[PDB]
Amino acid sequence: TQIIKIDPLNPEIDKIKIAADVIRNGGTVAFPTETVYGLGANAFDGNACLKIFQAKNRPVDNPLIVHIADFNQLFEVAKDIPDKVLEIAQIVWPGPLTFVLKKTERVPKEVTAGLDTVAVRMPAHPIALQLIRESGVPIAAPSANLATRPSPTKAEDVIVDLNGRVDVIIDGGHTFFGVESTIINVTVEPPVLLRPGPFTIEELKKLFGEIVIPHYAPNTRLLLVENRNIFKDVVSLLSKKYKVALLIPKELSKEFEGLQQIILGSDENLYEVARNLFDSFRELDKLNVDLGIMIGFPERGIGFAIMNRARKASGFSIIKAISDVYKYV
Ligand SMILES: Nc1ncnc2c1ncn2[C@@H]1O[C@H](COP(=O)(O)OP(=O)(O)NP(=O)(O)O)[C@@H](O)[C@H]1O
Ligand SMILES: C[C@@H](O)[C@H](N)C(=O)O
Repeated sequence: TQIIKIDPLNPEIDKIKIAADVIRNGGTVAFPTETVYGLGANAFDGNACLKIFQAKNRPVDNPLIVHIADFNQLFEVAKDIPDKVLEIAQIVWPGPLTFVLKKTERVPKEVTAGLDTVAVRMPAHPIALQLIRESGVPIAAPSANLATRPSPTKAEDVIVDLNGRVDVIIDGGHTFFGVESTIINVTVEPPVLLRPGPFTIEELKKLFGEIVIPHYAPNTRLLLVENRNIFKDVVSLLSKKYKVALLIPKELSKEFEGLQQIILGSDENLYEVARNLFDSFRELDKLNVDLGIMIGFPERGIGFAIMNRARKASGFSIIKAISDVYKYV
């Protein structure tokens, strides 16, 4: 694997070209975006895309998001797009919002998992956009991690997971949001939120008033305490019988000195928490503890995506009442 360091905000186009040549040659390139790093291949090349599944050891029926750098490309991969969706795509892209649309015959089965639809987004990251532009083709690209590990948000995460398994890894620093793009299905009416992300429910509702609102997790047991009023008592109860690691905001650090802590960021900035979430899950597994205990966060804005990933990462081991401790431990 060639690891190429490229400045994320002013990328050296010559370095981008090295990676684009690999994409055009049917190879795989891991690269940063504003959400998480993605592992990409030419979206029109089914055989190249199968290499993404092989590298991640991913079940072949879990479809891939296609990344485009301009609107001409949107029409190469999707069709029968509603006028309103097109107008909105033009104001939200490049950005962390993925649309599920009807696919064209140029999108291979390897990308869509046989579905009649294709998920597409335009990444708000200079390296991703330039990689796509120089490759001259849309790039299919799920998160760049091994199958059960948390989505990567920094180059080192990708290296640890995929070094030796992919052709190129672009080391472009830490990703901006740290959580995967919001996914909305607009082939159905009203549209449906398939995955919360950096593009908020609050904003989607202003654009799609009718929208309907319905594992990458650590291996160490992880409990999520959604009720902040019982957090201290839950920690006291559990730390008596277990070696614990607390995933918490810096504002609660002093309250728990003596116990292993994984600081997520500040309560006053949920984007900080979102940015450090997946790497905090990785840290949990590096530590040698019996269980991680994460505190809940507000669901305003990106808080909703934070909680969605946390619930899943905890295998839905949620503590809302102190007596719930009986259920999951
Ligand atoms: N045509 C589709 N219809 C419905 N959902 C789709 C479709 N295409 C892609 N998706 C979804 O997109 C998800 C993949 O997101 P993507 O970020 O490309 O890869 P990932 O690594 O699976 N994401 P994540 O699990 O958070 O790392 C799939 O697991 C589906 O949830
Ligand atoms: C790689 C990154 O773009 C991922 N596919 C997402 O949609 O967040």
